Amino acid sequence: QYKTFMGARVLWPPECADDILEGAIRETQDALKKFEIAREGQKIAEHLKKYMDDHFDPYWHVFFGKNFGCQAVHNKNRFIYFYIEKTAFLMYQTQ
Amino acid sequence: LEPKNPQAPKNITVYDYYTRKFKTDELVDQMIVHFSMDGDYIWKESNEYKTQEEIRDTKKALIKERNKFNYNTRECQTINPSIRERGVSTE
Amino acid sequence: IDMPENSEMKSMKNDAFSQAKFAVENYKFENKISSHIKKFFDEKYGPNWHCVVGKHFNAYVSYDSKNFIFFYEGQLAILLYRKG
Amino acid sequence: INFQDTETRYGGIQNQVVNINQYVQRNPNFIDLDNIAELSEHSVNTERV
Amino acid sequence: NHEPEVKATDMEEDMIKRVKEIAINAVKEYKQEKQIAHYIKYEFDKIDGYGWNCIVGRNFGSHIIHQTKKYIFFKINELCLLLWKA
Amino acid sequence: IQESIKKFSKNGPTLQNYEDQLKKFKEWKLQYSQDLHKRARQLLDSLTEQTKMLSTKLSKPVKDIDSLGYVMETLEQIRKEQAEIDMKFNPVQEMYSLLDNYLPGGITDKDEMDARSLLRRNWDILIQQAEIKGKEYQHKQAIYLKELKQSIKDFTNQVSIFRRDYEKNGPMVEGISPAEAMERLRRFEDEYDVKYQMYKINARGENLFGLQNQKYPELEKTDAEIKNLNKLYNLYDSVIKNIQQFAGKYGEQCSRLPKDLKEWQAYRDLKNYIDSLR
Amino acid sequence: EYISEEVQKAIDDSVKQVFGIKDDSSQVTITYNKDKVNLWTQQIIDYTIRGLNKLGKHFKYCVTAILQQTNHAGISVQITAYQDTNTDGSLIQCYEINDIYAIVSVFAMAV
Amino acid sequence: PLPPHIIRFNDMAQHLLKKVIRQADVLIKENPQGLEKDIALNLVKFVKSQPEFKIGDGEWQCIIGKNFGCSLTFDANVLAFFDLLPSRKSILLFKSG
Amino acid sequence: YIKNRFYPSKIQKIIKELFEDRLKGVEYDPNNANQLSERLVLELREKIKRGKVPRYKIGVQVVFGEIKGQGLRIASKCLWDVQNDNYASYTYTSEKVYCTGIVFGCYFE
Repeated sequence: QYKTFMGARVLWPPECADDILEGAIRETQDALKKFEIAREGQKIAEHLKKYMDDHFDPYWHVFFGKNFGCQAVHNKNRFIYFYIEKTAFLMYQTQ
Repeated sequence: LEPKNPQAPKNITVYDYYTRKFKTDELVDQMIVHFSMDGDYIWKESNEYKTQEEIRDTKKALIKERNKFNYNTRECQTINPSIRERGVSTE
Repeated sequence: IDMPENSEMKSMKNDAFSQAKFAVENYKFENKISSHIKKFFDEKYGPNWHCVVGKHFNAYVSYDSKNFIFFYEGQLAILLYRKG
Repeated sequence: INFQDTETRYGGIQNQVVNINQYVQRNPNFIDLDNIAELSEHSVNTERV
Repeated sequence: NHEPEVKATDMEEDMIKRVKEIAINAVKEYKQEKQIAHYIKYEFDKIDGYGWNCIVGRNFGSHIIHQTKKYIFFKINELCLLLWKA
Repeated sequence: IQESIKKFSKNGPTLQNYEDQLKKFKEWKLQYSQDLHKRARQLLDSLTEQTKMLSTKLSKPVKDIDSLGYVMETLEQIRKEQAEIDMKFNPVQEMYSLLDNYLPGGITDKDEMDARSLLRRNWDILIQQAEIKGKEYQHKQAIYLKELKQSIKDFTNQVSIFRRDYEKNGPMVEGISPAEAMERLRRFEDEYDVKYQMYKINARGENLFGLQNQKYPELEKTDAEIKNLNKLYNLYDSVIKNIQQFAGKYGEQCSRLPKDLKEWQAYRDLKNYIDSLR
Repeated sequence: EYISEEVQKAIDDSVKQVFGIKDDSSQVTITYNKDKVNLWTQQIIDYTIRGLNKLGKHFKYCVTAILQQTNHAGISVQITAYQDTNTDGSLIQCYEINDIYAIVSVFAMAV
Repeated sequence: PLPPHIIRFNDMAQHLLKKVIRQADVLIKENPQGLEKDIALNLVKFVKSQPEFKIGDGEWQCIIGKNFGCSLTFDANVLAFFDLLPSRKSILLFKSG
Repeated sequence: YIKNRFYPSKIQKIIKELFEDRLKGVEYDPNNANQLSERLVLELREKIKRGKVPRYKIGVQVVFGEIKGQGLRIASKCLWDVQNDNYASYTYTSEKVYCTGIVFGCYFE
């Protein structure tokens, strides 16, 4: 039912660790807000994955947009899926 | 309450290398465990004492009155493709 | 207009097109489409693949050399690559 | 909601050191080590108009 | 699914066949890496005494030794199984 | 400053890391290019040396140019391996792609152009030749079979005259022939040796066409008789030459005296002499 | 509306019924084993909680257990809660047979 | 201070491990390209050299990988398995039992 | 209605800094072991008093001992609605000691 969070709408119960979640939740709207706009494409997801690899575990994949969909295997308990203002964001880790 | 265990996954999968499919699993074990530690101490068990005391007995008696001649080094390695980072968009 | 490449001889490149176009017609939601492509390519070649379908999305991933195929299939876009 | 209270208790267990038959290390031991990660599934979508 | 195949080996014929049989049975029965290695290791510890070592995977390299006629490295459906004694 | 690049170089960064600096980015490019070029040079030299040895073997003799053999299988084995060899080359293709992205070169590229192109030179000929040869040799099979027929027809009679030579020449027990026998025996040595190499090439051809291998009994008889002969006569040469080089040592030579294979004139000659030594 | 002694009685019923045997020979036939310990731990907790759910009490429980192989190492077990004076509570228990040193620790909380 | 690392499983006295860590880190920097054969070879030929590491039932084995699983009849005294965080190589060291 | 919620990583951190700085590689002296547990258990409880969780109820528990070539299993099972109530835990072992602390949480209601 896409419960509300102080970032945005997130599907719950969460299938990602809380610290990793909070990192993603705060980094996305920070990185959007500061010196980034919706007109630019790849150079966002670039920065997002770099930020995750710097602090957290190394191998990440990020997919976001306005329409898509996937099935995928991933490491246990490392799935982030959230909307913000009608924009779907998805991220997951693989060994 | 019929407990559910937070910090547990919803399902488990593993590749089958004989029948090439996956096959998932949605019944997940729900016991919290932390600090499992494995032991190596063994008290007057039947099965272990004979098997160990007997090998050392035979060895020490035999030397009391070497056979396996010198070993040979070898090598083998698997083929490891490279990891690259390419990003493309449709926007 | 864009066609990132993969191995030679059309072992893989030829296969993906033929399969994708059964896939696009035979279902409506993306779910069965992406599941079908991935489920086939696991049996045929490799142990773990990744697939994306959609009209519009941004993405950027890590993978294994010469195993990244991207093609605009009809109105839709299909992305596929191995990893793991 | 003011709900202060506190308690304590202790377990413990008997003590005894035998040290007659003691101190075996099964020398040719065996173990099973891996570097594999666990795996799981998910599916995701966005509404079609 | 497909039969095995030795990429590098040092065994006698009759002993190549036994490891063939047991590798097929192991993959048919269990579905995990440490489980496969543990099972094959037990089987050859039953048939030839003590001191077998086995490493199974998809990504590894090695510097080892062995008894001269007891080493094998073979692949089954993109799985590299390495086995040796002492 | 070269120090910064040195520092980062010291870390022994991965190719992706190199790609990332290139993305971030002429001086820096050239500083990268030197190290990358020496990597290219090493690997490309070794690999083209292997593959050009293989093409040279395809081109060295006139026989293998016209008449092939089992050797093609080994070439074909390496051609199976050619997949394998390129799997330990693919580190170089992508790396040189990065190199020549923004440094096409033109100065040092000569050797690169030679070696890399030489690899694919082999590959294209491997396709073309393998098809063309395979078709044309499939056309003219009967002529090769006829050539084999004449070969075997001649070899049978060669072995006939061979076997006929023995009974009245050389090691046959006819005459005295004092200690000259080793010369004629050694000419016979080279004789059936030559015959045996001819037999081996015939065996290669026969197994190429999948026929019953013609099997020759006389050559074995030759080999056995002379084997005993030549061990004895070599011992005779050793004893007499040592005797001429110049007693207890000869007592041990006498300790290797006895042998009941057969009695010869040369044998009793050596016996009488060594008696003299005692 | 309870008594913690009854809680302890239920736990003792569980553990004794599960492994504890009146005649003292098989518990030496059942020594600490590396292989069997997992089944023992999960089975003990599962049967104990079955006994706890046989109680219809609306209170809210939680469980913990510890299995020490030998007496030589020594151990300290301690509780400290932040709970209700009236109804809430905790419980501990120590247990021994021949070479198995078991402990249970339970928390009972209202609502 | 040691270079950072993760100990998945160690059984020897720490000092033996410390020496292993220092040499391994400097070597992995020293040979930042090539195959992991060379890492195993150099590591063994160093480790086989010192007058320390005296006691050995069988003799030395070193394995490197990024994805595998294993069962080993190691000598009860010495075994180690850990990872080097910049590169994340799972490195396994022991003596044959 | 749970505006403020319990999250595991916070207490995970808290126990992490408590354990290392207090234990400091101490040895297992029998005469003091039980009471060592008594000091740092209450010290812990003091820390979670400022853990920023009003109605979550805190059933602390600790283990402390010495490892001697010794195998041990410690495990627990829960009875609680996942949406609100949750737990946290940490372990810590030196060459001859092991200390491990688990903290419960039950949203009062």
